[PDB]
Amino acid sequence: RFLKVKNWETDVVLTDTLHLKSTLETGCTEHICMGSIMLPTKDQLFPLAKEFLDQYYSSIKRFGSKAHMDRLEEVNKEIESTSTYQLKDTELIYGAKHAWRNASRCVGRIQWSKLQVFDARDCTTAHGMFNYICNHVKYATNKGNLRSAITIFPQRTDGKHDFRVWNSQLIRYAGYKQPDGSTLGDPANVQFTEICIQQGWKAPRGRFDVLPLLLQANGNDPELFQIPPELVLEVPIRHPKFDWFKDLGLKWYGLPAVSNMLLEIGGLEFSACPFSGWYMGTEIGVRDYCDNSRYNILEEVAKKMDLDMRKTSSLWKDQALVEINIAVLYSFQSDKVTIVDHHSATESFIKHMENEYRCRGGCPADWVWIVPPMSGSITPVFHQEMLNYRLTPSFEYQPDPWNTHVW
Amino acid sequence: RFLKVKNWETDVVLTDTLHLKSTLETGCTEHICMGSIMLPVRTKDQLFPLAKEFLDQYYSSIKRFGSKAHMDRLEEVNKEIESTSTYQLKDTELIYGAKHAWRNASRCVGRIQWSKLQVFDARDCTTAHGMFNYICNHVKYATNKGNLRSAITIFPQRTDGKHDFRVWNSQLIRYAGYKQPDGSTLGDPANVQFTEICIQQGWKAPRGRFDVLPLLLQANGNDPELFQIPPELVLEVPIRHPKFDWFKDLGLKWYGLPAVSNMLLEIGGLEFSACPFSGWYMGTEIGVRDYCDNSRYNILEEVAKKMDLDMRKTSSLWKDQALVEINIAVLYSFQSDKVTIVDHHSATESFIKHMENEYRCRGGCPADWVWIVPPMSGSITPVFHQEMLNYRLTPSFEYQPDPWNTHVWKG
Ligand code: HEM
Ligand code: HEM
Ligand SMILES: C[C@H](O)[C@H](O)[C@H]1CNc2nc(N)[nH]c(=O)c2N1
Ligand SMILES: C[C@H](O)[C@H](O)[C@H]1CNc2nc(N)[nH]c(=O)c2N1
Ligand SMILES: CONC(=N)NCCC[C@H](N)C(=O)O
Ligand SMILES: CONC(=N)NCCC[C@H](N)C(=O)O
Ligand SMILES: [Zn+2]
Repeated sequence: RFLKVKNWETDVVLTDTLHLKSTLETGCTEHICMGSIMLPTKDQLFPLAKEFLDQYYSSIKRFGSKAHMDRLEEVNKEIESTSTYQLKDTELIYGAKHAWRNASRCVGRIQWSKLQVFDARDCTTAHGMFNYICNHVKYATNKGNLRSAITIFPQRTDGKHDFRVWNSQLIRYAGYKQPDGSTLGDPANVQFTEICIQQGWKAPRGRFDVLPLLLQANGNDPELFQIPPELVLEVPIRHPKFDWFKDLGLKWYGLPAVSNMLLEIGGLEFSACPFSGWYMGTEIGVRDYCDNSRYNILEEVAKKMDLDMRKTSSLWKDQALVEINIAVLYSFQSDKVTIVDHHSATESFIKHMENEYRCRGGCPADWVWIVPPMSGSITPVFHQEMLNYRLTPSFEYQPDPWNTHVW
Repeated sequence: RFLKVKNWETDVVLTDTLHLKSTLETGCTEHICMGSIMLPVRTKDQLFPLAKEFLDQYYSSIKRFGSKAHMDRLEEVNKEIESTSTYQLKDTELIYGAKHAWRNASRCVGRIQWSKLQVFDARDCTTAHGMFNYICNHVKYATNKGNLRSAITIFPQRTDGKHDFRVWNSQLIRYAGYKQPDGSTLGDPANVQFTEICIQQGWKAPRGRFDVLPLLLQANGNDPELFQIPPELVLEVPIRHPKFDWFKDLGLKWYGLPAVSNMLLEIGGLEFSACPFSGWYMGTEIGVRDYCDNSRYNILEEVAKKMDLDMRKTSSLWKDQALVEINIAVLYSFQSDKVTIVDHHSATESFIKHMENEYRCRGGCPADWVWIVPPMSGSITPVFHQEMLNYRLTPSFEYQPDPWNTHVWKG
């Protein structure tokens, strides 16, 4: 029940013990592996609070100290009295950093301890949420020198006073179904774009329209806000060798800022907790640009290169893919906007894994998400065995608010 | 119980019921997923249920379930097991068994082809020379002058575990690897240990970069013996590029016939420890893994140099650029020489059609995403976007330990 992981390129073996601390379930069983599946009260709360505070006090090397026993006693009194409890700033910061640390799908976790935590638990209105979010956007963007940050709105109470950001990311492009039957802009965002339009947003109906924020404070109906354009750093996409690439009219935004997940710390649930780092190049150039269900540009690019598109075995798709990804990196680099290539990021993740094995006894990692969507086996993560398991504090999926909201 | 899998590109949802017929364990639990781990004798008692389960599956597939012929066969195997402690498969059951081991192989992207498999029954084989002859016949048949035909040759099953038939090679055709005194490797680094064994057993190594290894063949638990495959039977393809004329001067070639020879075939509880099988290549096996893994031929640098790529920063994606050109060269070379090969786009697209068919007609298709997704260009192939369920069905191909680690030497 101590487990080994081997790297098949280097023969390095690591022993995992951290998995024994894992609490939540994976979706797998002895009979079936679900590794490739995308989405697999008072009495409940006190064990969860205890588990967390124990790890917190252990981390500041004060386990079993009076300050430990006193905080446990105090929270226990507070749950008994109010049915919830409030985290100290120090615990909140620890919790959020560790939720990133525990994120098994995240290749960038070498950065986990450098996270700016913005405490927005005093927020009461959607206007206040807009303010906090602009401040986060501007802080994280930092004129292109990106800095990781999370903004944490008030925790769930009875479940009818939820804070939610309706957007899937703070910054994303609109998608529109056309009379044609084709899609203009980002097909991933068609339904959300419709909810915005139906809410009064007037869309430019273009290929790259930054969506408005749709913010829900305290379980109320959500409200629209335009992020000031000067706060949205975008990069026009050009190629260092192909003069025609810029005519494709492509651009992307600099700040990736996931805003639809739920942060769980010590059993408390932070349903609105937008966080941001910076992009790995493949996210935009392979997935956002080349997925069939996304901007799906492989065909237009291949044509401009004059490749033989008659047969798959000419590898015309693969050739265009490499070029598109070269252009994304070149463009962010030329404009001084932080970006990481898939070679650099995966090399750092292997080094992080070794650190975590050494100092913590393991590192939960989901191979299916960690290996980049191009050139998998030429990155070292491909050859690295990983164990996937669930630790808390964590980031969790939650259902989309419109399926849940009672208007 | 019903399990759904979704394709995130097409929104197609499929429903799996076949997993209920799975008995063997995956390595995962409720608390841990071991989906990326490469590797996560038998009483007369345990043997009859395994035989029964298999014969029920066979008679079902032939629309003869519960027939007198089905009942008499169960009775006959039962009597044979308690009398002799094992049993012999009928030829038709052996064919059925081997095809199904392939159909059930969750790591295999080529399974659309599963019902087209030439089964060579070598269970009358007794000596290593006999094994050599069977294997030459398999190679010549499978090769078919470049028009590759899938095949398997099945040597006698395990009895007491002391008389095993084993092919010590990991594939029938592979290149020697040699560790040099300065610590560099000549040839294929994957085959260094095996190469050292062959040399010790008496092989005279030419010591070049692409020396076809001799066969090392163990019959009936005896010490293994060396044999040279006749060079006329080993089809190879020199690698060149359609636009880059310097590519040929890299001196690269590869063999046409991929023939895995170290796995164990389990049918109805019987263990076939020597069961070499062969199909044809998907391009990336050679052009991505065999050529570009750091632990294999490792040609990325030398190629990118010749392409004059910017090699001072990884973010130029020089490695990715060279990678694509190499893989073009491999497909171009095989196609030009009329040797069967499949590109990763074709193969994955075919797999998805296979998988959808299997859900509809079989109730499922166990698949290992980690292995199914190609090692380059993952997300522009449809399998990247397909959720899969991995579980183990019998008959099956299984790993077994390398024979030099377990063999009792007779001297
Ligand atoms: C600093 C730069 C960072 C890099 C380069 C990075 C890298 C990545 C990449 C490439 C993915 C996969 C995204 C996808 O395929 O959609 C990912 C997922 C994830 N990342 Fe990180 N990350 C970074 C910062 C962070 C921060 C600051 C947090 C939290 C505070 C975090 C938490 C996660 C989570 C929870 C997922 C899974 C999201 C999902 O399931 O959709 N990341 N990250
Ligand atoms: C017909 C042409 C075939 C193609 C294109 C094909 C394709 C592949 C590929 C690309 C892999 C992964 C190989 C690797 O990474 O090492 C594989 C694995 C496998 N294939 Fe197929 N295959 C074919 C025929 C067959 C046949 C005839 C059998 C058995 C009768 C078979 C059984 C398997 C098994 C058991 C594995 C897993 C091997 C392992 O775990 O090392 N394949 N196949
Ligand atoms: C079905 C499959 O799990 C799905 O396509 C996954 C595969 N790996 C991934 N990996 C990352 N980083 N992001 C993703 O969206 C996905 N999608
Ligand atoms: C550690 C990891 O499981 C290992 O490198 C796997 C990944 N996927 C693979 N997929 C295929 N087809 N072949 C392989 O050898 C591997 N290697
Ligand atoms: C730092 O934030 N994490 C990321 N690098 N990406 C988060 C998700 C972004 C998404 N894959 C996208 O391509 O927009
Ligand atoms: C037909 O056999 N199936 C294959 N396509 N490959 C089997 C294993 C071959 C191995 N990956 C190789 O590169 O030599
Ligand atoms: Zn699993």
